[PDB]
Amino acid sequence: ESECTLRALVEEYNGACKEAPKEMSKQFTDYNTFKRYTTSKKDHAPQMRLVYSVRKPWPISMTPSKEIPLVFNGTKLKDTILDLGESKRTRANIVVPDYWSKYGSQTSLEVVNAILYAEDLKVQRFFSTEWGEIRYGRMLPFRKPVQACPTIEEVNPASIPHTLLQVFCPQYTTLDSKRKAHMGAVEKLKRVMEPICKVQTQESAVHIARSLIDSNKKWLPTVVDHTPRTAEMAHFLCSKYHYVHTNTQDLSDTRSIDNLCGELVKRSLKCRCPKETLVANLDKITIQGRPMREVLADHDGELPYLGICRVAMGLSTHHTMKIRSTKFSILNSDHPRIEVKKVFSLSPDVQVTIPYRRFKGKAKVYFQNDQIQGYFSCTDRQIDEIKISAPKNAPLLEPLLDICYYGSFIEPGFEQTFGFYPAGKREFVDSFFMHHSKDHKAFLIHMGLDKDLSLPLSPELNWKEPALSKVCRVTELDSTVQPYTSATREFVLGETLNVYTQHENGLELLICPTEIRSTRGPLPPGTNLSGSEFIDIYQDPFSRAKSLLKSTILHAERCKEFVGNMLEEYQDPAETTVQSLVPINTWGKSAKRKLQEEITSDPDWHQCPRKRAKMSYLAIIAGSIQDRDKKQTNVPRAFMLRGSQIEYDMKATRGLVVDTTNRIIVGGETVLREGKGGPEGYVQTGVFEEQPRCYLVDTPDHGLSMGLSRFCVHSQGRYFQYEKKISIWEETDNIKATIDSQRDLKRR
Amino acid sequence: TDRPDHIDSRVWELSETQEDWITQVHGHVRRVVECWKYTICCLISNMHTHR
Amino acid sequence: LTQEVVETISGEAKLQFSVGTTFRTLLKRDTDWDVIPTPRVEPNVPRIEGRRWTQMKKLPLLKEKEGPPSPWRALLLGADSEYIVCPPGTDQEAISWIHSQSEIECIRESKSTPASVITCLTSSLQSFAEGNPVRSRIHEDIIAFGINKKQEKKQSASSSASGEWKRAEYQVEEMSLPPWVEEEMVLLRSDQEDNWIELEKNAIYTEVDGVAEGLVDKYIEIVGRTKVASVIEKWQIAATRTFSQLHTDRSRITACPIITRDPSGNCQFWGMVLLGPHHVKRDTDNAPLLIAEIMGEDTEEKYPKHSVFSLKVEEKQFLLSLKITSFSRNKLYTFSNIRRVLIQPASIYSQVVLSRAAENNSLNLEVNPEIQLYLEGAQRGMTLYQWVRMILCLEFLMAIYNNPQMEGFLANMRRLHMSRHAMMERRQVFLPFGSRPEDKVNECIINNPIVAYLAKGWNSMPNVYY
Amino acid sequence: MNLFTPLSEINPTTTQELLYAYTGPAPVAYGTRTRAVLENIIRPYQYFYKEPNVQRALDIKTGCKEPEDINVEGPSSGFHTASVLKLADNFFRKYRPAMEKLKYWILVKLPKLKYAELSKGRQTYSFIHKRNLPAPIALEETVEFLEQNLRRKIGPTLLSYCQAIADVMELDETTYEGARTYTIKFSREELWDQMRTLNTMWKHLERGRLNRRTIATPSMLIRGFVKIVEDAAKEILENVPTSGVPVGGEEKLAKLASKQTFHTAVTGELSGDQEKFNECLDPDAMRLMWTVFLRKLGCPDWIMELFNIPFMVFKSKLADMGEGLVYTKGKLTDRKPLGEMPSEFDDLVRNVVGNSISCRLGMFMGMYNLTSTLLALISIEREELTGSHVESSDDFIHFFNCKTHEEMFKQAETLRLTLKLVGINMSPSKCILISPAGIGEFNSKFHHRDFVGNVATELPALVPNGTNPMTDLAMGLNVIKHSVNTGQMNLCTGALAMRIFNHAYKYAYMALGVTRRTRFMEENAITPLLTNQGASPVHSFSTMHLDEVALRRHLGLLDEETLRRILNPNNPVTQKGDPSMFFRIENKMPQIMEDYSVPSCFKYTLSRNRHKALLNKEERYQRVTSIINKLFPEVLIQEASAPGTVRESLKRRLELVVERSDLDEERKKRILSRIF
RNA sequence: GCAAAAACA
RNA sequence: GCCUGUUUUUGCU
RNA sequence: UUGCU
RNA sequence: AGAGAAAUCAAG
Ligand SMILES: *O[C]1[C]([C]OP([O])(=O)OP([O])(=O)OP([O])(=O)O[C][C]2O[C](N3=[C]N([C])C4=C3N=C([N])[N]C4=O)[C]([O])[C]2[O])O[C](N2[C]=NC3=C2N=[C]N=C3[N])[C]1O[C]
Repeated sequence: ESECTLRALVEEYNGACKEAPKEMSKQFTDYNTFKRYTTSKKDHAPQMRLVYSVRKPWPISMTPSKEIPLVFNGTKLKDTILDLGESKRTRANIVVPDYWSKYGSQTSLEVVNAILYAEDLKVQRFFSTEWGEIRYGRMLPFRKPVQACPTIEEVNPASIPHTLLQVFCPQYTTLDSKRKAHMGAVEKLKRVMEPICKVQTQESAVHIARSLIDSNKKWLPTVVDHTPRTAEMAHFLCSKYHYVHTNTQDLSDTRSIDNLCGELVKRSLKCRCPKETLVANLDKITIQGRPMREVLADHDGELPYLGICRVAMGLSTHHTMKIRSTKFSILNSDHPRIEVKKVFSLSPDVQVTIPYRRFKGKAKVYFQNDQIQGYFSCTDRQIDEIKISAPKNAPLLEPLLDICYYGSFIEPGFEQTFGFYPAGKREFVDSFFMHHSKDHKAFLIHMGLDKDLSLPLSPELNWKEPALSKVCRVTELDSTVQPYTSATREFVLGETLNVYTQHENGLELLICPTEIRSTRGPLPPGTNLSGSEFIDIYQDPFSRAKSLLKSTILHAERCKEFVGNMLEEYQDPAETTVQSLVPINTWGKSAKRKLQEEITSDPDWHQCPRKRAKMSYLAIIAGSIQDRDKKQTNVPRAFMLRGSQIEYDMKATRGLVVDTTNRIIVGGETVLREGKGGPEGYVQTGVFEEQPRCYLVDTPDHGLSMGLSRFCVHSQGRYFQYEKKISIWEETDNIKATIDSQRDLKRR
Repeated sequence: TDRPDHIDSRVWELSETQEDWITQVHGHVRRVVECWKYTICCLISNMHTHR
Repeated sequence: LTQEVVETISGEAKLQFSVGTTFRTLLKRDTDWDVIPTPRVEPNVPRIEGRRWTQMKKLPLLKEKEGPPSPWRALLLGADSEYIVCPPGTDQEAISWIHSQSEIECIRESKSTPASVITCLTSSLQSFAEGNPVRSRIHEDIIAFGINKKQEKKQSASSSASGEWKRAEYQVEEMSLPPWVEEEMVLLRSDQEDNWIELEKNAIYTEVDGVAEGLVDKYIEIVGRTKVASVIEKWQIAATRTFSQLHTDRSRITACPIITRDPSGNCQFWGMVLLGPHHVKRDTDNAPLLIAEIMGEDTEEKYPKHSVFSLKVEEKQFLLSLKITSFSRNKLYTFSNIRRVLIQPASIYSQVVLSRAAENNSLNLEVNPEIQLYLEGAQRGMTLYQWVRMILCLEFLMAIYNNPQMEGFLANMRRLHMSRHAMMERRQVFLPFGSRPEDKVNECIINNPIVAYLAKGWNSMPNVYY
Repeated sequence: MNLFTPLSEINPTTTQELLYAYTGPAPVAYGTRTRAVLENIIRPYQYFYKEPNVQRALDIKTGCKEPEDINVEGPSSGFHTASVLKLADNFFRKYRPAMEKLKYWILVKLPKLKYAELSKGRQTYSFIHKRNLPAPIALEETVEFLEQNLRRKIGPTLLSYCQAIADVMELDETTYEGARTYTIKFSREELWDQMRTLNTMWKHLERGRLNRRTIATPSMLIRGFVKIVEDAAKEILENVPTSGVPVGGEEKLAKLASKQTFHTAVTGELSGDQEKFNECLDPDAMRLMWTVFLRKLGCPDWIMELFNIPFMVFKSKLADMGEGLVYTKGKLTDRKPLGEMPSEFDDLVRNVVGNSISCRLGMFMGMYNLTSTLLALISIEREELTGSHVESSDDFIHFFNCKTHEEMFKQAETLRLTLKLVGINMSPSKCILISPAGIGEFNSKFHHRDFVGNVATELPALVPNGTNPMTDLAMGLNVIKHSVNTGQMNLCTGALAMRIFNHAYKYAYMALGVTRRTRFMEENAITPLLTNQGASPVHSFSTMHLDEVALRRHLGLLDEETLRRILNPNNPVTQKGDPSMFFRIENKMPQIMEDYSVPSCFKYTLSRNRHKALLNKEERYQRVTSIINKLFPEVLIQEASAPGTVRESLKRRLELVVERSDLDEERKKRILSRIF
């Protein structure tokens, strides 16, 4: 039972106090130092003694036991005669493990499964990837950091210690640690380690848990666009002389997060100062139960919109400049890529402008596309040298044209007009590519021809192809060239959500919206856009109405603002949602009048959630798309959402909102539970070294559910008594308001 | 980075160029304390209007 | 951070570090500046007249030392090693068979190893005939293992001591390249009946595994049936058997027979190693050994310290080495893992085959291209298989002859190798003012026969590239 | 050599791996180190002047010399003060992000450095016992010395440790009183001598050099001071393009490949070493460079003083001479100190302090690899040099992109002269410049078109260790796997190394031939079923990373009948001598303590044949740490922050956990009754 | 964090 | 006997 | 006691 | 004797 464990702990504490009168009068924090004193575990060289050690008469040291017989068939197993009883004293032959492999006590099968679980994952992962065909090509290595082993979940490092504490020791955690932990990873780890912790010690179990949810990236040479996104099978799938063509989908939610970030960026650019708008929204949107900042910190991807949102939160990004299929990286340059605001006015009064970018000074840019890779050195707009490594007879049209577009070296399409007046940037760039696809003579006239036949580039852009003349200043790559950055880059998020890289003589553009092309994709599961200002992102009318109602009901100030903006035709951040939820009708003025009676009769309405629900219902009907022809009629008790059979009710007796005296449920989820679990959260309110006069809950969970107004939690000998939150606003909103007022007062 | 979790990002950014923390005793702790004072000032002036 | 926060709140603000008065005086004793130096000189970088970089038009010529030819200074014989075929059984049975059917006759006696110690070996045989690898001391052991030799030498030196104290001034004798190195290279490569490399094949699950094991099998069958493999097996067996008997203190004589086994099961007697009274306190100190082993051919200039005996067994004649040596624990442990020397020639072979496969985008696994090499001062073609074969021969020869001279020579030869490789590609090599890259190599060429062999090989090839 | 120079298929660079005599014995040092130590002491004095004048160069303190004093045709010990100032100014003006990172490290990372990091070191000289002791032992004895001499408690931070070291030097006398019983006393001068004392010893088993070299180590009284400087130097070096020391493995190769750009008309590559390094660098130059760095950053005076302590201490370094130069009368070999009879080191007799010798010039040791790297890098920054430089400690590689050959020659000579302006001398015999770039060497890594693999740098690790069969197998397979991934060994070499390691591993555990283990297994019908038991190998080339037991179970080679036996958590073979604690996920009692065994029966321990009292003190520390870990699982994931002393904290935690045991009241009272 | 092993400077 | 720095591979707390 | 091709 | 290479081992 638990009683024996308590006896053991008490006896161990008594022994430590008695055997070590010192070493315990020290501070507890001193454990951070004297835990590092682990001498006497040192041996000279075990590799130079193994052969002799195995062949000693009694090599194996083990604790005394009766399971191993003193003398087995013929042979004597254990040397239990000399000093039996001195801890790890008994000495046994090298054959004792062999004797135990047979003729030994067995164990239940679930224990064996639990012991081998971590290794069985690797075994089936190896015997599950489709083994392709070996291709030999004399690979040119690309040295990059890759993740050592796959993870069950992606958790940012700062959240690793809090996640594990939520799995093994919830009873010694605070609500801040609970909020900083990844609860999906917590649940997965609990399910995984429930059998594992029965056969593994505390430190071992922590080790396997962290190894399951840590990245531990290491530098390895991989092959371009063939990385197995994990070093687990790198020794098998690539050996500098071959690769095994393997097929594997993304198997991740990074694309969905990119879709969400792209929607947020696109909708943020349509308002004043998009940067502050995006930063404010990202601090109020949550995916599952995790805030958007932490999930952005979790997914450090290669995608543009994800990089923009990570930079907006103060994080870094790994995005690189990419033109269609070719990726570019500036090895070094004298000055950043200067923008040119070249105007191609269609008329003296009507003007259309197509800004572009170029190099001012000397620059060197590495490029790669498919198996082709190399670099080019240029001065201003004149190309100086090109080094290329590519398979023989490969077509080098698209990489060279991507280089030309990146540097604006070629000017049938830069500094001048093709012909008929371009419609816009999209059409102009497409015309550039389609014209230069069939006309590559611009490259030839740009860098001339050479009479030397050793140059590998053919005039028709084929690598190492015999011809009459060869393209000058394009040669095979001498030594391996790869982009490396020494100082950690810090990114600047400028207006229009432009992600710049801090170059010495200015700012280097890295990501620029308005030319990022990506179709709309599914949102991440569990996305909760009920924060503010962005609800139309949801395509489903169900969730679109649910988020709006959750915003209105759970916040009295939001309900007041919504009613005020929806009654007097003010600017409401959710006008599109209201228009798309209610069909064309003639109930506007009637609903507005009803709002009038219910605001005049009870001006104190915005504290009863039932009143908030009724007011929100009337306001949503009031600002619907009013029909032009039909006359106004009385507001119906209940109506129907657009393109769905979902019924919305005034009294909330049925349909989307159900408000029973015990609780209010919106969209099948209990938004309000009367009596326990108030709408507003908790604040820490006190740290003490002694038990406060409150109720000590077992864990952060089993708290926040009883709805107590005073409860303490324990953490490293300290007590934290969370009480309640009574302020209607939030610290982030308070700071934002104060800073906005200060900046406005500075400007005014 | 060096920002404590409880300190808001905007407050941390605003406090970088307010005092020369390198020459002060416990410059990081002094900056954190100044951020505490500024956050207290923000919490005192929270959505309160008079005229 | 509670203490720091409370300190900042209170405002006492201790500077977190301060140097006192007397400590500052102690610090400023051996410097012309204060704790924080404030020189009164204007920051400026002057212009210094420097020298001129000179092109290395021709590769340096490594000097060859002059003196008596170097003897075979190694633990075992090498290419001269032979074995005796014995009926299948244990080591004790094989030794009992040999001892009861053997006649020993001295045919060449060396002053370094007196012939009278032969009895020791026979005594050890007797001891190992009845299963006692450890035997009591006999008189001749004192001569064989140098028992109490240090004390006797100290007394003799004290008796003969005269003059005035002077510094050490040690001298290392310089010896020339011996003729037997080329014979060792030519030998040690002849084909053998058995494979002599029997390594358990790894599992095969994927096609990558299949091609890897195919390459390994090809390498094994091109370097297996070679005298190098047999000598490597002999060296590894002897090193392990002698090492396993050295993790203790003994005042008696231990026998460590060198016996291998063929696939047919018959024992192969390469020799025996006798470990004398050893009380090792460190891993680098020497222990006495008496190495008896079978020769194939006797050379006076190659084995001056070996006392050759004629051994008659079942109407068969053999030769016996029986040299006195002192050898260390670390060296024995290193030679216990001498099988690792096969990797480097395998590295060359695998690199050639895989480069050809990548060039043709398909694996052949049977390519034997024509490597161009400077053979006798002229560039001639040569098959890859025998190139790998004597690369293995030379790698083994260097591994057993690794000393500080060899380490320094090989470490400093890499720059010259890179310079030669650069100049064969029409690349010019430029050097600083006082640049003599050959001196750092020449200082390591003293008496090591294989260092001299490598130096001669370097000198033979052309030094000027057009 | 002709066998190592192919001309048709592969280039000589790929045969650089054949110029390695490894798998043979490594040279060792045998006798007295005094000669080597005295040579290292006398070399800095011989290079200060163009002509060798040791006597005139022995009375100088700061090795600053005029530009015309600097020797251009040989090693030059010393620096130019104005050159160092200007070059540090130029290095600070450039690489501003590195200086911002330095400021962040000073503000943030520096105050949180813990002196327990000093425990990470190796054999350290002890000023108490005058002997080399393990780093934890020396750290603990020094901490106790400071505790009982200053009559206060040292904070866990390294700044508090350095302040304690500074304070203890103010006292006239100090006492240790170890009480293993024994009491020793120190004066200010004695403690000063002990702090600035470097114990010297031979470096054994070192490959690649003809002559044995001597290594040194100081006491814990200055290691802490050097630790801050090393951390700051690492922080600066991680953010500068020209550094090569803080990056290693594949990252260093990627950084090198980033600079192998050859586009101009003339593209040369110079690979070389620095001669007489670690003895031509004056620590005063490092003081000046660090002072400039911290002064342009606006740092206060205490930062400057702290950064200057270690170099000032090493300016007064007392290198411990060995046990005496060897002298011979006839065949005798006696051993005498330096001053007894004349030798080639007579001029240094005036510098003998006891059994040690003082050395003002040079640095004699490699405690400032990072700082010496920074000192090398600051000299690079000038308008004349336009190439790309990489410097780790004393191995450098430079890439010149020049229009004309004479411009490249001028740039190379300027590079040499700037290195000489600081106290770093290019080794003329070890510096090779190839005027068409593409072939080069750096840190024993050779490149022609790509960094070629270096076999024989991985063979010394291809030996089983002495832990247990499973650990040995895992370590060998993973070492071979890393070698394959790095590119040192390819498919065939990887598989051959696997087979050789498998054969050695089977032999080492009596799994080949007819042994006692094999006879026992055969006479009892015990089929092997495992690699260490002589069964056929289960690991393939592609299964390097897979565990043996799991793979055999998956392939069916290991039935559940034997799996339930070998993986028994109660087997007597690997049963621990003490009960252990276990978590319980979603259970009423999340803490269960019981007897445990290592699951695999083949993960046993090998018996061993049969600072003394400090070992008992450390055993007491082990006991306290074990009880803390059992009672405080949360510090198992995060740092310890519980208030109060250890005794009171564990008492309160024990009362709390018993209170949450869900047992009845009487159980709880009689349990808390017996707590001491 | 600790222990062992290896490589490089 | 077995320094410092960097990197890497294991296992244990 | 002693068996690596 | 020998191993060995800038000085040691060859036991008490
Ligand atoms: O140095 C080292 C560190 C590093 O690592 P990372 O990555 O950072 O992670 P982490 O751990 O989290 O960090 P920190 O925070 O600093 O720490 C924490 C804490 O807790 C402990 N631990 C941890 N872990 C993991 C562990 C522990 N313990 C035991 N017994 N086991 C385990 O596992 C520590 O100590 C602290 O206090 O970190 C650390 N580490 C890492 N790893 C490890 C460690 N330690 C120990 N062990 C291990 N295994 C170190 O420092 C401290």
